Amino acid sequence: MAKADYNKRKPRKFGKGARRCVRCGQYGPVIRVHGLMLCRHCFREIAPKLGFKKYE
Amino acid sequence: MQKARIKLASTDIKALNEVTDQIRQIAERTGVRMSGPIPLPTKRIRITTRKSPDGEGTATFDKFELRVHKRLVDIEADERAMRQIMRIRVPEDVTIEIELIS
Amino acid sequence: EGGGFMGQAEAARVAIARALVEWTNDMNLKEKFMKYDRTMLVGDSRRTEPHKPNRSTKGPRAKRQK
Amino acid sequence: ATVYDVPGDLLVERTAKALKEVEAIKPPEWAPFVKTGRHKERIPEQEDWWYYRVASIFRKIYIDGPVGIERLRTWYGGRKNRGHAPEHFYKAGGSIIRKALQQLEAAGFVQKVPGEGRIVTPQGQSFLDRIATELKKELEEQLPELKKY
Amino acid sequence: MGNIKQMFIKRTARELFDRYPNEFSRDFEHNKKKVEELTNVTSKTIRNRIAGYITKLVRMKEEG
Amino acid sequence: MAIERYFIEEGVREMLIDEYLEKELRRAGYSGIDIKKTPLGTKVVIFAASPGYVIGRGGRRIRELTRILERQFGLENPQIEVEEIKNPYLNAKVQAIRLARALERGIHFRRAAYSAIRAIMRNGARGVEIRLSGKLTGERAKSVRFYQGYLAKVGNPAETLVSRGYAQAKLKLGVIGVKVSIMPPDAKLPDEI
RNA sequence: UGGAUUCAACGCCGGGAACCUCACCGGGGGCGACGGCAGGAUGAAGGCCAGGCUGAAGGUCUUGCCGGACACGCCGAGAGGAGGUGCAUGGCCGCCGUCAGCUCGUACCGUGAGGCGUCCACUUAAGUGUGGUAACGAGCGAGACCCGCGCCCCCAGUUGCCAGUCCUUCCCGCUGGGGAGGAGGCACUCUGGGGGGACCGCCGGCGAUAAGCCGGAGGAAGGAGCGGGCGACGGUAGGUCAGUAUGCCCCGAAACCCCCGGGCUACACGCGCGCUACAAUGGGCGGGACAAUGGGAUCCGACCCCGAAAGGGGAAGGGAAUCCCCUAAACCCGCCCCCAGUUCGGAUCGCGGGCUGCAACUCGCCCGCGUGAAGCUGGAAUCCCUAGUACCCGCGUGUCAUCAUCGCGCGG
Ligand SMILES: [Mg+2]
Ligand SMILES: [Mg+2]
Ligand SMILES: [Mg+2]
Ligand SMILES: [Mg+2]
Ligand SMILES: [Mg+2]
Ligand SMILES: [Mg+2]
Ligand SMILES: [Mg+2]
Ligand SMILES: [Mg+2]
Ligand SMILES: [Zn+2]
Repeated sequence: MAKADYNKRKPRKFGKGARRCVRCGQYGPVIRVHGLMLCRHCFREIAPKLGFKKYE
Repeated sequence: MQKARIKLASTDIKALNEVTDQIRQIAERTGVRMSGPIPLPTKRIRITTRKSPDGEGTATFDKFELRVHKRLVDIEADERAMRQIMRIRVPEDVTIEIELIS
Repeated sequence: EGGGFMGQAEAARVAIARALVEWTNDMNLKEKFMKYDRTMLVGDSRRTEPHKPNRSTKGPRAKRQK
Repeated sequence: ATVYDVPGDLLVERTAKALKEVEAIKPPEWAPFVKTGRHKERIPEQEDWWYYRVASIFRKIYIDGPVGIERLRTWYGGRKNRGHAPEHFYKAGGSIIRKALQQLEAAGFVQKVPGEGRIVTPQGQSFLDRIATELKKELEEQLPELKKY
Repeated sequence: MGNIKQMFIKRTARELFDRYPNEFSRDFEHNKKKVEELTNVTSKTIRNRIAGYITKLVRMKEEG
Repeated sequence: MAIERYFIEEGVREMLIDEYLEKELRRAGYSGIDIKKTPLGTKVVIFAASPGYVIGRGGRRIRELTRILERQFGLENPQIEVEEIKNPYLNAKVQAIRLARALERGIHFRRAAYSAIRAIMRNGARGVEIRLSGKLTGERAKSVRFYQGYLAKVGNPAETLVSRGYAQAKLKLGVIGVKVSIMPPDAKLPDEI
């Protein structure tokens, strides 16, 4: 078994694969408006804990 | 005499007011000339998510908001005043920044 | 220093009406204005209603078609 | 009398006609060709459009002071028919207005602050105010409620 | 549409009127000040609704 | 670094800390934390109901914990200390977790819920509500609300005064959701004394 | 590849997919923690020089290579699974429904299930209230509450504003007037903290004299001022295990992980929502005007230069009331067109020139010349909307390396 390991975690720099939620790890609907990186779901779950309020 | 800008920002008007009152009362404890807590435009970080995971059903949105209140205070720069405004408590949910105009 | 040519024109109308009244102290004139167009001296308070989700770009009540 | 006292379009055409008598206001060799912007569809239909354009720019620099090419680009831009697609605003080309500004700096009407754009000269504002007082007279034959000003 | 004094407004007004009747005038402004120095409210519209209700109660009493 | 960036960063970091500790100190009634960046270092304070459990065996736990803190999360110099909830029976996430812990022990849900309700309303709450939702009483799932006292649901006074807590009870056959809402002895608008 | 199919699927899954995303296809390569089993390091578990295969690969290999070191060659037992199950669950969402309902304590009625209250009449947006009443009281919900807008006062005056004052300077000239920069100061505007103000309060009428409705006055505001947020008990095996969490079943060295390429972008057709139009209530050309919301670090980028354009080079300032994005379009003035498949319409296609990116064929966006498709107002039927609303106009932002006929918002 003389070989070479080939998982190759490729470092994307732009793309839906480049960005990943820091909580769940989802790749698409990620919030990045003011330095966030969060899936819309997670954000809706935790926004109060961050201080976001729902007065409208 | 060269002046000192103090830009301070928070999410709580009351902590903000506490700090400004600290500064007012300390300047008048001494006699250095304050420039009022000029209130700057407050930042409304708005994030309009859809509140549904399913993608099914009527589309409904959560408009979440974070508010950052901002004040600036100009006070003449003295070593005394500077030492004590450094000694200020500056609670946890507040940022400050002492620039100096010279 | 504002929105549109009509809004500017109305704001100017208001401003100069008030100017004339406060320059002259003539209440017969004030009443002439207030019966021609009360909004000449009092302002129009109306503003635009915030747009709401369903086809929000169009309006607060403008809605998508079913 | 002055630019603010008279209207704009009349002044622009009159001062264009007068700018034809200036030698540093030659059109460039690519004028009879090109449009004024991507937002346009067709060549200018006039032959003296160059003079009309530099007249307009001259007046704009009178009014708005230390201004440059990008600001003027967004003023000379406009709406585009994007086909079946909806309409949007697009800026104009810069070469027309640049060559114009350079012609005017040659003729002596504008100068070029190192930063913050270009500024009308005394001889330039004299030129414009002369044409304006002239025009004001010719339409004071009409409105005496404008003779007032 | 519909502007109707709710139950707690009405109850509070009636109790105040019975407990301190000759303190409440026929003046809305005075009645306002009085409810405010009396009951804790912290709410202008509530204060004003209560004041209006005791105002017209006073009136109905003067009428019988 | 802009200022809103700073606020956002602090909130997100703290939220992830809170998540981790919620996972790891659920036996301890972990109510929450607070964080201050003193000059000598960043000192944090864990509010929980069993500091005995969070310290473990002579500071073992806080030690590996602070290691995790400075490593996995950007922290200058962690200075963990510990404190209690002054009235945990008025706190509602600690109670939700205690209830989930009970249901996992195997206690029947009616008994556990009514025990917790009795405890809270004796420890002095104006109101309490408890929803248990899931595979209770067989394979088809249902929801049961146990309530006592006086509790508001809607409005800013609800959003502020009542304390809400949520927990999962991971049992053999699946999850039981535990919602708890506690209204303490404090007053609302239409009182008007 | 899938999910969703009346309301409540079909510009929805923030679903604007070049790779990734991805779950589909063709091919290629890695993965057993813990134990034990075949063994054992003897120089190798593992990496590895030049090449052949290979799409390309120390993947593999004859040929050889050592930096100093254990075990899928075998079992269990697993890690991970965007694999199945949303009729196994949680959480969230939608709908019933921002509807006005849901209940309780005591009393009474009834053998009882249950009833009453919670009914009737007026009234209200409202089980909101008035009155009558075996009901009296209460609670959740509604309302109160929170956010914003609009008028006033106080405070505050920077990065905001510039009227007044002074200074300096440039033009017209009819010697009258206009602008610019400095101190000046917060006047005006504006900003943002705290207060006030509106309560059917006053007059009159209707209803019953009540609840309240209406008209009017005055007022910034007049009838919950306007607009939002907070969505009760509960149901809907509604949707979501393809966001996370989670039971069971399954894969488990493949149904786990990574890479290349393709696909999701195919098209005889049916449907939904929309964009552009079918012209004069206009098209083109040239001139003239007037916004707000928001956003900016490898990011906005003024300003200068180059270029016909798209775009290119350099670059002040700006971590945000300081700088920039940002002089909007509809509108107006003048000139051409004068009711026609047209100077309407811009499908399509050819040539060329560019930007992003590792990659632009499949399959991106932009520019220029050229081409010049249907379409001349639309049956049955159907949708949205009550005031700064609808219609019309453009702008911002989210998505974003580049891509907006979309979403959320902004003003005119
Ligand atoms: Mg009922
Ligand atoms: Mg409410
Ligand atoms: Mg009111
Ligand atoms: Mg279901
Ligand atoms: Mg189903
Ligand atoms: Mg055409
Ligand atoms: Mg025709
Ligand atoms: Mg979309
Ligand atoms: Zn997430």
